[PDB]
Amino acid sequence: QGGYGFAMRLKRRNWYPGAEESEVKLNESDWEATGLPTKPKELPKRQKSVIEKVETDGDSDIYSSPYLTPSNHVNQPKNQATGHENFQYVYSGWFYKHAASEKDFSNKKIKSGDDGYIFYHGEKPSRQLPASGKVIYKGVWHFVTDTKKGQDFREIIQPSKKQGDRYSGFSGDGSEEYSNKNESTLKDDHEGYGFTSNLEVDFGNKKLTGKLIRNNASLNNNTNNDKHTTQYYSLDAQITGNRFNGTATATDKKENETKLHPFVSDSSSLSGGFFGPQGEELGFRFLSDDQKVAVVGSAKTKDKLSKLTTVLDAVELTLNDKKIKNLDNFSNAAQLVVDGIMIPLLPKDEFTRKFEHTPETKTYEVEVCCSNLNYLKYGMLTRKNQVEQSMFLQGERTDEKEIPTDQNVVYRGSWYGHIANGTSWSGNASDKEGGNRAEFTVNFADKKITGKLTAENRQAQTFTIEGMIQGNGFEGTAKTAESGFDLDRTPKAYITDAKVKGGFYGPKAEELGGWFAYPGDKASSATVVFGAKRQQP
Amino acid sequence: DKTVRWCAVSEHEATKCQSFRDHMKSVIPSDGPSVACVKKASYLDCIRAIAANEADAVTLDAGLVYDAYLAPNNLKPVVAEFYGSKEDPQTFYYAVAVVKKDSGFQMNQLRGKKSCHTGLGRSAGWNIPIGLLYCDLPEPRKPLEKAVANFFSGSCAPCADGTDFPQLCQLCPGCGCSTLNQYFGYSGAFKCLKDGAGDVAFVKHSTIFENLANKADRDQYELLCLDNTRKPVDEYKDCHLAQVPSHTVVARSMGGKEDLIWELLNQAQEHFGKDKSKEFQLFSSPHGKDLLFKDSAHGFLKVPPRMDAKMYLGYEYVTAIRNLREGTCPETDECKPVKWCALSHHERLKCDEWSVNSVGKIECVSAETTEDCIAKIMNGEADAMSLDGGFVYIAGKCGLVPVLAENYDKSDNCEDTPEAGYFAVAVVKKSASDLTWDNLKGKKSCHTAVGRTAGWNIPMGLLYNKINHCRFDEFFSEGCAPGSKKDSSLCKLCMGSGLNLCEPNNKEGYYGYTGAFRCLVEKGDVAFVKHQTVPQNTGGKNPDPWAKNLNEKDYELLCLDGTRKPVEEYANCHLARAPNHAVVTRKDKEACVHKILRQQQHLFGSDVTDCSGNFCLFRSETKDLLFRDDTVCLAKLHDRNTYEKYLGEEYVKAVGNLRKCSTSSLLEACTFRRP
Ligand SMILES: [Fe+3]
Repeated sequence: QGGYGFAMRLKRRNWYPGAEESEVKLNESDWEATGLPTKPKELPKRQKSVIEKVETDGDSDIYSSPYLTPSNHVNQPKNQATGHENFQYVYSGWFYKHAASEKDFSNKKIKSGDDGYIFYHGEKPSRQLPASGKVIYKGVWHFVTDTKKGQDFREIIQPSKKQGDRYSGFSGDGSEEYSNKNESTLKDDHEGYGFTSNLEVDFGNKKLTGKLIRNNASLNNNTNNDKHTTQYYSLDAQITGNRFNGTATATDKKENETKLHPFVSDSSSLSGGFFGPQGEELGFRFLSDDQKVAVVGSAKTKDKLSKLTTVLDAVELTLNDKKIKNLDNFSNAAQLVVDGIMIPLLPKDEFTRKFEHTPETKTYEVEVCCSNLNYLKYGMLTRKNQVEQSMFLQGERTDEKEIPTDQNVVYRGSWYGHIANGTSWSGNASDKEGGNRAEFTVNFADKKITGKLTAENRQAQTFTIEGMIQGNGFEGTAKTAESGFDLDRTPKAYITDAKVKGGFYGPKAEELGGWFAYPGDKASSATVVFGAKRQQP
Repeated sequence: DKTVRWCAVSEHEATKCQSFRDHMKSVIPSDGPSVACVKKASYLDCIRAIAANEADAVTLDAGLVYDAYLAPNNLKPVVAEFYGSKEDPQTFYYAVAVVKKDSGFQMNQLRGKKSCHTGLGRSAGWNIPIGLLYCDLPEPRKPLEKAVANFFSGSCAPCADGTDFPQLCQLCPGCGCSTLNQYFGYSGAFKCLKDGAGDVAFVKHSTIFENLANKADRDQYELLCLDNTRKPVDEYKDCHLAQVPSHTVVARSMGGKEDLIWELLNQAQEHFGKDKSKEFQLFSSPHGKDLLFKDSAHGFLKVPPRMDAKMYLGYEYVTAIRNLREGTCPETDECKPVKWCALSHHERLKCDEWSVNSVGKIECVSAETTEDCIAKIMNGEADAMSLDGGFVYIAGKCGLVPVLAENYDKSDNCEDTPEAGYFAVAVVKKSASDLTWDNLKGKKSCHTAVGRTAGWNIPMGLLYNKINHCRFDEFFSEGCAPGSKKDSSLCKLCMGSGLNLCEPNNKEGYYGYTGAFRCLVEKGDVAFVKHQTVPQNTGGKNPDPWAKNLNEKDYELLCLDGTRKPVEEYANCHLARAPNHAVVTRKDKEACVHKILRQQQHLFGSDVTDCSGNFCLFRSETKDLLFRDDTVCLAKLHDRNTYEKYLGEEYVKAVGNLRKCSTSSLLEACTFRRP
């Protein structure tokens, strides 16, 4: 339910005389995934490609937010929050062109007016966050409204094009006259230029609040107004992992007053995530509950010139070259993100599960354990269209605060592994009987973890793990005992001192998982991912 | 190294060009423009060479100018050869159709008549008249000579193939191609009309003036006009088949070096032009006739930047030649869709709604500026639009005519009731006092847009008479005058965003009457607008946040006599009277436009009560889209169908008094074709 980004397309109402659509509202169905940007400052490919193909009468240009990389079109419009202007990971904004009317008279349809999208997208969703503290994020926001016959928002967009009636009102409209976007200087209480966002993220309490405002213009008549900013919303959200969820509250309501602007309803759909190495940037959307308004935004910590905590683990281990890659993940252990697409790890509609996912180039073949693990998933991932081999593990780490102190805690589980010297043994996660078996004892007080992985004929077929715990995760080594695995008188395989890394997952460390590849050093080789659940005493 | 590469079509030309090069070198300083001669096989080759940036200029006849303009050559007219005199230069000649007095037939009555042509493949003689008649010819229209032979009852078509198409030689048997044929050439054709051989002669305007022995006796003849009336022979500027440029030098449209070329040619005519030098004659050579320029050239004129090949050749010429090249005829017979020209997207959106509601009797074309739109109407690209009187003035000089007028006065007699026009007023804040018409200097100004009646022409012309000099951006400290040069001080107060700033369309919020008033409110000292603007925008009449709370009693009008009066007093305080805005078109579309608009306004006009559920042609939000928002109706002009007759002698003098200050490109181009 997380993602790299989302966009919402402007609506064009059908005015065909006598066939006229009274209104077109917005839905949650209308969000489109942007997919991972190659360059965040550029427009999202899929949607740009849509607007490119849109017909125009003589203005063929795609107009966009001023800080976006244009294609194509001192002075000139600014949208930024002062002191947080410089975005690396995340961008929000809009792009449109002035489209020709679309006429099908066989169906009695004409849609007129601009065509485009509001969107946000980011790269490198954060796997780490500040472990506490309150932090200011400032940024920008943008909106797109529904269309209703007779509707206008006079306080935001001057309705010479019938904005809000024939096509969506949106923050990009050329007719939107009351922001300070075009001025050369800021008043002291201005937060910046145009529509700017302000958030306070409390990483200690896992909570965020904020306000979305417009910065108003000041010249001559109207300088009587004393208020250089106007606040349309406040925000509240619960942070979990790198994602947050919450509500938006419409700030300006005198009601019973009918309104000269779109922001009226509150929202229960506020959603977003942190991007960058520390989660120093974020982007978000919400859709008002009356479906009259949709918003996207981005915000970032103060531009340049607390200890961190690890929120998740996501790893791919390539079977051939014996390499470990980090996978992006949205702090959903059930969403596998590879090659910029999201594989559902759970069914739509048993212990270990195999399926094929063909996105809409490649086809992915996925075996995933386990049915009893909610915060962690691990298994085999294979790529085809001829075939590439991998195993994966991902889990949502337990809060560093929620970690158990119990001195004896037993975890039981399974593993996938592939191991060779001269010949290959491979075996898969099973919930009995002579199948792959994983055993762990954890002394949390002592910060020590030991375990053994036993294979089919056991053991015999075995692995020994000792590690130290820090915070929400552990490191250690794995050894084959002596001498060799048996790789099945028989050939064996020799691994001493494989580096093991892992974490604790879900509330109160209900689950644990980990992995190692080998060699990483200067013989034999192995790759293993394992995961286990916390037993009762 | 600034070098004009001239294109030669023959070795004789090449050697003349080299003589040209060498003689220029003796006159132009080393550092300046020089000639390079490049030789090609033919004019086509030259045109391609220029487009390929292998060369720079060449001089073409009219037909080739059109060819040069087409993709992928995209070449444009830059310099013009002129003839016959310096004080009254002939850049153009007029192809006319001359007939006898009271012979009672018009241009659309030609089928069946007897025709006299100067000769086949000649411009005025053949290509123009046959091209304009092309659709009237019976099918098959290929081959052309056969079709023509079936259209006229008989002809003299010198050079025509008489063997295959006898009736083409009927009036000059054999169709002789030399002056041995008494009917060949210009005089030949005219003598064919005079002899009573044919009913009509296709010649140029100078032909009868030259070939009449008695020279009175011109009253025995008339000219056929494209609107299917006849005018006297002297009226040819107003009655003609096409206006064609004689010899035109062309260059690339982009990166064409038009400056260098004009510097070179201008210096060349100074030293080597008519009678200027014994050493070298630009306009003759020993080697042959008409090398690089016509031997009859008296000099060169610069073609204005705004011009492009279509605009320079003119509507009628392009129509005739396109008919001939393309050959597409419409399959019918009553009024075709009127193509309305909209200003940017704001007007385009409303125009689309209009078209859907008129069920196709109206169609839509956009341009980003009024001048752009007017030019499209000249083209054929567009048919009509409504214009501020300052622009009905420009459109007039561009050959467009007024058809219906916007009436702002409320009555039940509206369409039939001519109006004297509205008032141009100078509007200031009551709070700011002691600022008077007497000195506005150094103050900050707001105009509807440059070249418009109230916002520009009236007030600036008056100011011009006071100050006797053209730079008004120096006179005012700052202002907003949309359509001004973007780096001007008159662009500084403009609210337009980024490159929209000071643009003369609705992308700039200070554009137009309301735009200007909002400028006075929010920035300026004085706004130039129509007398109705302040009452339209105060007392809550305007709902938008900026004008929502505005009160009428807070403003005053500047009187010419140096006093001030409340805005209601506008009758006794005003700068001048402004002619109502009017719809304009091409003469050929004028009947259709008059009839279609009368029907359209009976449907969507101010008789429409509820403007939400239904389309109101005369309303928009403060923006005057396609028409002034106060238009009550569109009214009959009657005899007032020319811009001069429509605007009145007084306004046309005032705008003319401002000619020296004009930044208009389109006006420059138009007055060049027709002073
Ligand atoms: Fe006007």
